[PDB]
Amino acid sequence: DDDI
Amino acid sequence: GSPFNVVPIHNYPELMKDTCALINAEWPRSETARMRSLEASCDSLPCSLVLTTEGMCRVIAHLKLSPINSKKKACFVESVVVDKRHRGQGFGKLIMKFAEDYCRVVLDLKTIYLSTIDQDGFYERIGYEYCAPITMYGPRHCELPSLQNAKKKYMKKVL
Ligand SMILES: *C(=O)CSCCNC(=O)CCNC(=O)[C@H](O)C(C)(C)COP(=O)(O)OP(=O)(O)OC[C@H]1O[C@@H](n2cnc3c(N)ncnc32)[C@H](O)[C@@H]1OP(=O)(O)O
Repeated sequence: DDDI
Repeated sequence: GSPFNVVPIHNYPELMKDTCALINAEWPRSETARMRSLEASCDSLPCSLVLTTEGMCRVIAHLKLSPINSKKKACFVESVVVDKRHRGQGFGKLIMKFAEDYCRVVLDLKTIYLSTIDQDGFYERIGYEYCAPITMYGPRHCELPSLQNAKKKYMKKVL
């Protein structure tokens, strides 16, 4: 998933 | 011979704006926000790996290896994305296997964790097991709540  | 090459982003600043565009095509954020994540890449953790080719004219795939506060022998892989027109062509499995070998051989790690909302079938195929949720931060933590967090399915692979 999107790290940020 | 094969022209494909997986490289750490901190040695290829020329690929940073292409990598930002790649990730932002899937999860739209500001270019600067993506640059901040890529600029943190180093030879331990965190580290961003990109799949490129001879001539480095493009970026095919990206993933980020991130440290886990409570697990010194593990890491969290995040922001796994393959260029849309290159999907379904083995590049996702390629960069995941490269990262797994990189963590085991170079970083001497024992486990890789990840979370996914709807692509757990891809990770199950390449050898990941469903597991209980983990956190990469310490206990002095509070972030803005989002319903997406409870949707995440956590998975792990013992290297
Ligand atoms: C957090 O960041 C991690 S979770 C977010 C995943 N990223 C994402 O959703 C962004 C958009 N999609 C991609 O970037 C990309 O499609 C991946 C990373 C999800 C997968 O990359 P590839 O398209 O390049 O996959 P391949 O390496 O070509 O396929 C390998 C084998 O796995 C099968 N597969 C792929 N997705 C599957 C799902 N959802 N369910 C079951 N099986 C899946 C492929 O068919 C392929 O099968 P083989 O038998 O040929 O090995």
